[PDB]
Amino acid sequence: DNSYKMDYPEMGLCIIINNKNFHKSTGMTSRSGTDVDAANLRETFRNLKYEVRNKNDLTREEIVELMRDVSKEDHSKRSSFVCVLLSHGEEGIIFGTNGPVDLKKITNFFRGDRCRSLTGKPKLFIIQACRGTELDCGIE
Amino acid sequence: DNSYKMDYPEMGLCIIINNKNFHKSTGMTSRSGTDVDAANLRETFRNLKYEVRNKNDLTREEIVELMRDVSKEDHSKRSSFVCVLLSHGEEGIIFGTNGPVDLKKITNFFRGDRCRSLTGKPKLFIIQACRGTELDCGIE
Amino acid sequence: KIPVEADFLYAYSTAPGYYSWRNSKDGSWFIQSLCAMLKQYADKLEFMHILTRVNRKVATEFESFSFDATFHAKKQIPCIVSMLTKELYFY
Amino acid sequence: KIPVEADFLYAYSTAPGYYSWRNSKDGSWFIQSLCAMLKQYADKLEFMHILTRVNRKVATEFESFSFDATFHAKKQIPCIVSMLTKELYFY
Ligand SMILES: *[C@@](=O)([C]N([C])[C][C][C][C][C][C])[C]([C]C(=O)[O-])[N]C(=O)[C]([C][C])N1[C]=C(C([C])([C])[C])N=C([N][C]C2=NON=C2[C])C1=O
Ligand SMILES: *[C@@](=O)([C]N([C])[C][C][C][C][C][C])[C]([C]C(=O)[O-])[N]C(=O)[C]([C][C])N1[C]=C(C([C])([C])[C])N=C([N][C]C2=NON=C2[C])C1=O
Repeated sequence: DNSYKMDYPEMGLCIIINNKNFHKSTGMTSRSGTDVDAANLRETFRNLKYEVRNKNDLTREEIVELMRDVSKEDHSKRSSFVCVLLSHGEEGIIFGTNGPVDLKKITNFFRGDRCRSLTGKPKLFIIQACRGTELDCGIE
Repeated sequence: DNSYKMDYPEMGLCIIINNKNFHKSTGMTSRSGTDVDAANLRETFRNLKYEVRNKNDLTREEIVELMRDVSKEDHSKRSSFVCVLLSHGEEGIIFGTNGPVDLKKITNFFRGDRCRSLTGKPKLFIIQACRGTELDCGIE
Repeated sequence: KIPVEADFLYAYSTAPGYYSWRNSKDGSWFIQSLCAMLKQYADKLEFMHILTRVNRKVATEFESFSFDATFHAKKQIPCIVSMLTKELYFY
Repeated sequence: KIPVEADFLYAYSTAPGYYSWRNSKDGSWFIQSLCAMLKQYADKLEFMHILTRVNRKVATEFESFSFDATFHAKKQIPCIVSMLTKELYFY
């Protein structure tokens, strides 16, 4: 069988982290329009049968803490896991309201040996954030 | 039309760079087995109707030089482009027999505004090389 | 025994090293494209093909408009990174 | 007008930051798995699906065996990076 088993009692969780306002001490601008995405994703994934949880303006600490607790949950009856991050960022980084957080850190909570109840199950990370400062001028 | 037009007179080029022997000064071990890969790739893409070109033990300069020339060729009558790199490497890097080459360096030659005859056509880079020194111990 | 990095999928809104665009009233180009694509095809297409559709929608239907020449008429391409072992269907 | 970074596909043999494995007589786990899947499926499957089959085969059928404990019993997962705008069929 070359297709993930998506017939578990539940599709699984869909954690949406939407960061719009950032501490002045960061110099990050307010991400106007992000709420539209958040609400959009909530409806989309509800239609897909995912247990959606929205979390707004979280500090780096709050992000790591949240992701760590989600990974410690029992996903035995869940077919998969979805995490959406909406914020500013750099390559391999997403910003909490008060500072940078390396993506590898929150992703590791869910790696095979780390999250037993998700082992062998699809783990999706949808990321809306910058990965640098290069601009694509396009062609043709 | 959600599928690439692959009915051009030719499927395209398949450039295979097989680096097995490295200069003593690099401290790179001979890549035993790589020839089997090169031969395997040659037969596979021949069956897929690609114009295959095998190149062995190229220096950083030769890799760049080759990639520049290939990108300067006229691909108008070709459906796509394939490049396979077999060698030692690090994150975002591949080694010539005499030193490191940034993948972004040879990849740029084919970017939209750079290789007009391939604009809008699939450009594939198959890379057999390490991307760091992390080991995966597996689970279960 | 399987890799601990296996079965992960990262749907990046933009290519490595690049900026990612967001519209003040509609939201980010990538998220609005992803939602719209999931709406039309989540019941038909395998996830990778849906994300490819997202790549096409963002790359073709969007361009930046800014009074600042530096950020004007810019484009964007999403980046699908899959370590998945099987095909994924939302049904 | 499309992104200059669009229509690129990077089929990496391994995840970011990881080692890639090679067998002295059979070749690398990735390349031999890739060739096997292309030989069997290139006449029907879309490219991303073939690569996903490669992912599974590499993560499932291969494990290192070394006299050096540090490098013994290790696994590998390939990494598909797509900035493709359409589905790819080799026919
Ligand atoms: C992205 O993550 C982070 N950027 C800002 C880099 C920070 C790293 C620190 C380096 C010193 C972020 C994505 C997000 O969803 O918020 N990117 C943006 O804020 C993007 C950048 C391309 N961005 C920038 C800008 C201006 C031109 C700098 C004000 N404007 C918009 N939107 C308005 C717009 N202007 O022209 N077309 C549009 C849609 C924007 O999305
Ligand atoms: C890869 O790029 C890494 N390069 C840059 C060398 C750096 C290693 C650091 C050692 C001080 C390279 C890619 C390639 O296809 O040639 N990968 C390797 O050389 C891998 C690394 C995991 N590798 C290493 C080794 C030993 C254990 C270091 C000798 N051996 C093999 N193959 C034999 C083997 N041993 O156990 N199982 C197998 C299949 C190998 O592929």
